[PDB]
Amino acid sequence: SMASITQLFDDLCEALLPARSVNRKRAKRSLKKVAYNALFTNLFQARNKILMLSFDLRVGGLGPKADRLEELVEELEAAPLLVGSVLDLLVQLA
Amino acid sequence: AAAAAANLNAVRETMDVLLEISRILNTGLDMETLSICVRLCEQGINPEALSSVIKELRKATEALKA
Repeated sequence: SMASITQLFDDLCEALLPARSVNRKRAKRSLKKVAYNALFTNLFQARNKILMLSFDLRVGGLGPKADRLEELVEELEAAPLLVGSVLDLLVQLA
Repeated sequence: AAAAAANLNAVRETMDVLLEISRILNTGLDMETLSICVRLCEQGINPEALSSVIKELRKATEALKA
């Protein structure tokens, strides 16, 4: 049903693979190798954050967006369905 | 019944909105990739680790581009 997280990583590598082939194929293999080894190192040795970001756009001058953004994180959790972790990631990649 | 499909609309609409916030926060993720990461997350992938693995491969991508 849901895809093996192998194939998810495969899809993500391909999802940002740059441009048959050989250099393209040896690249993918190394893209995977950076992906897996990076997961593997990091794992061996919430909304607070996202409000503080909306604050910085406000101090960035970006009023309009800081308005929109806190509307969206209020509107997300005003719904009773399957995401603290995605935000965590999004706020991670800010 | 109707809630089986009404689920698919909520996750679509709601996938659209936090995509939009991903765009706001300037994460780099496009729709396709975003979804991948939603899946990974829901399987148990730690968000810290998952961002970190996104970071480093952007890095190598950029660098491998030369």
